[PDB]
Amino acid sequence: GGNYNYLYRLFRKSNLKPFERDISTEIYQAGSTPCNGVKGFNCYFPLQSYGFQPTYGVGYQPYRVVVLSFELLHAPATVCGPKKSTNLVKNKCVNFNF
Amino acid sequence: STIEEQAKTFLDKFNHEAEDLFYQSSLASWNYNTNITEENVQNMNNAGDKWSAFLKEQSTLAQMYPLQEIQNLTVKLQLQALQQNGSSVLSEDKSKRLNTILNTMSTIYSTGKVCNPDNPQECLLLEPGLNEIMANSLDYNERLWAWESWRSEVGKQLRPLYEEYVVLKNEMARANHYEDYGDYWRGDYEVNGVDGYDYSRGQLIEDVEHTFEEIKPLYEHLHAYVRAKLMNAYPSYISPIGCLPAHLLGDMWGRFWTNLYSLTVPFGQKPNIDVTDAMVDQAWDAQRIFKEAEKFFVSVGLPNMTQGFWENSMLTDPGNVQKAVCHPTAWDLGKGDFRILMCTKVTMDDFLTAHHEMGHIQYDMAYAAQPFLLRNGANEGFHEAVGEIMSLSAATPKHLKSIGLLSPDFQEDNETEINFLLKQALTIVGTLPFTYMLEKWRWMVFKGEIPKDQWMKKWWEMKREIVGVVEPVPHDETYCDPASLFHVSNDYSFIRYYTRTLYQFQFQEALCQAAKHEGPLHKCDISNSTEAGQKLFNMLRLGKSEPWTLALENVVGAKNMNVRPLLNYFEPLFTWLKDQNKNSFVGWSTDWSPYA
Ligand SMILES: *[C@@H]1O[C@H](CO)[C@@H](O)[C@H](O)[C@H]1NC(C)=O
Repeated sequence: GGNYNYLYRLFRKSNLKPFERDISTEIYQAGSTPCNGVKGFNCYFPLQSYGFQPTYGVGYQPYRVVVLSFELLHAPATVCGPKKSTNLVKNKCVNFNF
Repeated sequence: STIEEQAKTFLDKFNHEAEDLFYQSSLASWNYNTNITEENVQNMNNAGDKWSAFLKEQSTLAQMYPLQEIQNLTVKLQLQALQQNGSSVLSEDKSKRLNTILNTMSTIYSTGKVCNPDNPQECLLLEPGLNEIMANSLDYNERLWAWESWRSEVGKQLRPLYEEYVVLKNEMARANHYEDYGDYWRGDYEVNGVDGYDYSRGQLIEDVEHTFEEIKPLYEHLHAYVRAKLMNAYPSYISPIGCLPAHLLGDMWGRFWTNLYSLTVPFGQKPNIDVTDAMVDQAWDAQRIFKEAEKFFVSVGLPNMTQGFWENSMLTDPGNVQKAVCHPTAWDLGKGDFRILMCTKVTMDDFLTAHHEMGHIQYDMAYAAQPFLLRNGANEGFHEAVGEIMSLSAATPKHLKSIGLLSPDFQEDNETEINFLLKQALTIVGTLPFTYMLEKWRWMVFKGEIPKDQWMKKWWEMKREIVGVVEPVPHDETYCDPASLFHVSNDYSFIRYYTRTLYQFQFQEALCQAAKHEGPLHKCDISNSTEAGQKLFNMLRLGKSEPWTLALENVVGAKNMNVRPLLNYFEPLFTWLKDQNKNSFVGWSTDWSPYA
């Protein structure tokens, strides 16, 4: 029937900073006429709700996006990838990395 | 302060809601078309009423901008598209009267009911029946009686309605910065932007008749041949000096002469190219028909249709009590949703209809990137033209043999080519003079030059002079003959049905030059021609964002509106008719009538 639970900002006075989030619902003032928090002659809502539906075509359907940012601040490292180990052998001159 | 910067914000705010609301309305309409039922009626009601009652505010607020300073051409065009107030320029009572009169004329025209005087218990409708009796029969008395009946019991009540409709519409146009209704009809066909591509309303006015004289001999040869065939069939019913009557054409209003091809067939010995046997024998269902039709589209260069169209859209067999409309339509629901609405059968006619629908889908998806107000063709004569070009290029025997739909050992010769050319001409050129005269009469009656009383006589005399159709029976002034037509009580501009064919062959001609094909234009094919697809798509993707005068430049190199390829198409027919009407004069005198 139409999902409108996902919204996106359409208008803002200034662009977003790298890794910046704006959640304010302040009424945008497109023109020079200020508004007291209501729509008016030149005021529109910055946020718009998508209308995602299963009948929507390619390029309009919702897509779940996750961005993984890796930080290596001077603090000691905490997260590192797995390390695999082989099988041990005995009574044979070999080299090892215990 | 600013007026062009906030215009962008207003346009975005309007478009964001307009797109989804139009999607909802189209979805409801499609659902009711698939589900013809009471439950889906309120769906379209609550979709359309909401769409109108929401677009009314968008139209209302789209006047606070003084549209004489916006530098951006696209923004200016978008804002002008909404700056129009529609029919809201008159008083409330005047608007209500106009709505009531349009409603009553639309209801009246769709209520054809005439009985035979001898048996007043059997009336007939415009449905098959009354139309079928006079369209497929060899008679002169009953066909003329039916022609009178549809034009007498229905043709008398349309005159008082049309008389007030014309004056009210002209008054609305005068209040709407238009001298008459004709220029409002041509308001869309007027671009005043970039230099060298400016188009005025009067340009088409004075160019339609400018290029009309060239097609006169082509129509006259066919008219003379048909009249000679009528001598061969109807004993002394038509004067060779004059011309044939109206109802004997085969159609109620003489639009098409295809139904008269049976009585005017030169060589009926050779059967017409029909692949119904080929498709039935080789087990070609509707899905196979669509699959084989899209092969030509993908070979030309048009992108293949995306997934979802084949699923959501209905294709064939409405089947059970759940009925569906069988009108071939192309649906662009928005958000990347395209659908078809067809009742496909195993028929070459349905083959060409499917090709037309695929062309419509391709052109509709061509301008997808355009904004909501610009997701349309450059003018009104491009969608149907593109749809019919594919049908023209698919009916060629060469393509049918290429797709393995014809016998590879065919022995096609000039006789069958001439027969096919004559049959195609009887459908194409048989309506162009009628279209021209109807549009000219509508332009003149909406211009107010002809008074209220001087309506029928001028129409009849100019039909006799231009088309060459005489009155089988006398008619009085109270008859409103042009009103008894589909696109006269529905407020439809009819000039659009004229230029597109003239575009078609041009495109075809260009496609012919973009085909590397040597031979006749009717056998000219763009199969396996990628350049033909790329050149077309370069303009198709533009949509209505660009002027149509500029749009008609990437396919045909001439901006001038001249009928070059129509005569080139019917050249074998013209040279055969020159050898046909050797002892029979071509033309008519407006002095002979069946009644006098
Ligand atoms: C069509 O409408 C009827 C009600 O008239 C309803 O029962 C049926 O479920 C509908 N079918 C679809 C496919 O929506």
